Amino acid sequence: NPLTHSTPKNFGIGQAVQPKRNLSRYVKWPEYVRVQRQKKILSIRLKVPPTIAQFQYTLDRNTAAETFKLFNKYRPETAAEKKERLTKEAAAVAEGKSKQDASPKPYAVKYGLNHVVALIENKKAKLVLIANDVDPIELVVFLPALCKKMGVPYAIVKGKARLGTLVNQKTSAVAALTEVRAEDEAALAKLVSTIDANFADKYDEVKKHWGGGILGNKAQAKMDKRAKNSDSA
Amino acid sequence: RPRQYATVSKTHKTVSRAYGGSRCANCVKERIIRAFLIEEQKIVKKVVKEQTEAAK
Amino acid sequence: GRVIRNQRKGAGSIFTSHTRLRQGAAKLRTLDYAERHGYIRGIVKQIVHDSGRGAPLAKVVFRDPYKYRLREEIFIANEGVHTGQFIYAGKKASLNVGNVLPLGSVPEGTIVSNVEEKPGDRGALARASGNYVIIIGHNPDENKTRVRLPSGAKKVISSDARGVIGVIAGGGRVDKPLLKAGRAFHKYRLKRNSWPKTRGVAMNPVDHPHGGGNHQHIGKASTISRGAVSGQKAGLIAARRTGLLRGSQKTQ
Amino acid sequence: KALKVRTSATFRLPKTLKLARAPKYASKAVPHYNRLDSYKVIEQPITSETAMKKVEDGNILVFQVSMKANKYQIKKAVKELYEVDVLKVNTLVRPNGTKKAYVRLTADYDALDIANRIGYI
RNA sequence: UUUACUUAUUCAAUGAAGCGGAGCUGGAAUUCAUUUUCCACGUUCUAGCAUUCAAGGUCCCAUUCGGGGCUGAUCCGGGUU
RNA sequence: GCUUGUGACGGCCCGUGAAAAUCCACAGGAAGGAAUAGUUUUCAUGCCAGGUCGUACUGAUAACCGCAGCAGGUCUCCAAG
RNA sequence: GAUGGGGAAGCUCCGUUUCAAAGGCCUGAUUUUAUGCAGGCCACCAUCGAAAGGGAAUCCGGUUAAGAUUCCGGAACCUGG
Repeated sequence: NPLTHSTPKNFGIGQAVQPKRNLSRYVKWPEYVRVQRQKKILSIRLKVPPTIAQFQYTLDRNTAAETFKLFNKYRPETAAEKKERLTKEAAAVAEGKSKQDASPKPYAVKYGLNHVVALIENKKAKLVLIANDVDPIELVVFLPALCKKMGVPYAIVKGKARLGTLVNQKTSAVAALTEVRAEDEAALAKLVSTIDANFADKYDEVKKHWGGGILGNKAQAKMDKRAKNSDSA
Repeated sequence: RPRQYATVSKTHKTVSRAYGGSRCANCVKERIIRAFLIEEQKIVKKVVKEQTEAAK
Repeated sequence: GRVIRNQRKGAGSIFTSHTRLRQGAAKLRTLDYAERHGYIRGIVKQIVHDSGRGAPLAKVVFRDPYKYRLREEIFIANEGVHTGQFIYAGKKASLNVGNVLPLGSVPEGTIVSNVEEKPGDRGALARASGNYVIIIGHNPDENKTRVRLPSGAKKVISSDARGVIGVIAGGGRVDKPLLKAGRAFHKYRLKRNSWPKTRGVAMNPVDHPHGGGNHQHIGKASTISRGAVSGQKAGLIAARRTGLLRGSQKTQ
Repeated sequence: KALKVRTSATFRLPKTLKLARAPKYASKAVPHYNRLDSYKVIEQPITSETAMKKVEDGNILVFQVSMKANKYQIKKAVKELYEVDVLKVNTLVRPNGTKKAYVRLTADYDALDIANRIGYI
């Protein structure tokens, strides 16, 4: 409506040098990026066995939230309160002279792979969380089989980093409750019911099932045009 | 020689048209003529295409 | 014995090509979006001599679709193209001399040159003076195209393989008697050190298998196996026939 | 759940922080003194008869000079020591490996007075 | 023995820019439930020019020297081809 | 006239007879800018500085190589009647 | 002929733009901003290699036992600031 004018650009072939478009699909990424992406792809494409891919069936987010609430109640000690209780115990050994009777029993969460495996073997663990992570997967593939052989409820949860956050490390790869105060036993039992429904009770069919065999979107479309309209329409 | 064009002023290195010390005057004339006439025939192609396509 | 001429050519110290005055490599434009969905227009600016090459070259100038600049390309000139001519390259380009089309888009009987073996190599076949391939059929299923090459061989190429329309210029070159050793000298001092050629029969036995003798003779069959090895391959290699060619060859 | 937008198809190094030097110990204990000061720059006058002729005539002093020295340094040293303004310095390397400087003073100063002040003639 | 798959391996190209699928919009076509499909989906008388997150349109902030988003330039998948 | 440079031309080639640093111009229209003084440091003048190394001589029937002050060999410029 | 990478028991070889996340030019920000930050620009990617190839700019007269387009006198030019 002013003097100002419209000059539309014809961004067709053979005229009007093209505009800046999003080219994230065509960038020459670095080699570590391509390694990890193609590693994801390849592990998806190949027929994975059953004992791997008994992972990939991690725990739902609501159940996981409840689980991590329960565990974050029974977080471990840190250096600050450890030094606090060390002071308390150095005092009590002087005044009370009561060794291993000043501080109460801790009900912390048990972590560490060798520790937790030994606990599972001696049947002292009441609930075991396992990471869908680790890359040296041999560290953790044998744990469902153990928990099943020994009668322990196990759950494959997402995040060794979650486990590390609750247990005051970066990564843990496992976590376990053996002892629990007489206030959360009912919650723990509810969790065990859900978890055994999802993981331990499905263990036979999961042991039978073979994973992977997935195709790319391009190849899947090629299949869905090839095998579709051989007799479809 | 090339680095003397830096010593010398600009009236020595350019004439007062568009494309002064770069193109000949007759070359400039040709490209002006060409520009104007092709930009007219562009309009003509547009309206011919419109009158043809809008027939149906 | 001693290492022979044909052996040490491969080390190629003084047998490298002489490439100073060559204007560049004759390459088709990179196969990109325009050239595989539409056409792109270019201008022939120069038609220029290329040393060590009887065929002339065309300096064609195109626009870059993605950045404001002019990208220049070096085509082999088809016979008939001229300065100030527009060159159209792509899938939807018209059938005119100098244009770069896919061999599926062209029809049968079409005469092309600088034609890709497989898409993207930017020209491999029918590139020397006077040469062309003929298209002699399409197989539109599996997008192939059967063609006659200047040797007489039939080949099957992708329909997406591009080819420039017409015959390459410089034809008639080998009709003229070169007529003197100096002209052969000047020919080859712009190509490589392949000239003059001495005969094995004329040299000593260390220097060649045909060498030696109280007469100039070979002594053994000059036809030598494909399974011979380097130093033993200095005649007619894997010769399935020999002698004056009589009658119809290209038997099929 | 959002993605970056990249107009180029090229990935280059992120220009991360270039942090500076902050050493816990010096690279060497003590700074070296000036390696080429004035008394190292001028070694000896040159009292050949040609040089004395040039003193009398051209207002030119002739000095033996360090091979590591240049014209800037020679001018600076002469002005510093003999309290003299300086025009053109010429230099050569002799066939014995020492440097020879022909220092031309300005018209105000008299190289012969400067020379008999230096002590030689 | 033959055949099929892509991911291993191999070849080639590129400043790893426009792949695959599905859609809007035109044409033919059969339509029998409104489809069943297919082709195109901005440049060809001229040795011209084509560039500065594109003008325009619209919504914000604020319009005070202005700045931002979307659309213009279809969506999804990020498998460079 | 001789030597040399240069120009415009002609002939020859299946031979058509280097590159890069470097300098300029053009296109473009970013940005900035009017008089109570602002832009021009491609006009004129004026100010300062210009480092390092080489530099003598022979260059050949005695200054090089040839065991040597060897009738040998060893690249080029100028060029009188 | 390095680098990146790859070969080779290894001394080392290939290769010089390559299967590499191989950098800088400016702008604003400004009087916390040192040079970061809001931005936009670019793509190529060592180095060596010619006192006869390319190349910023000097001439005269005089002067020494022996130096001179280098010194003296006079008259100029280029580059950088």
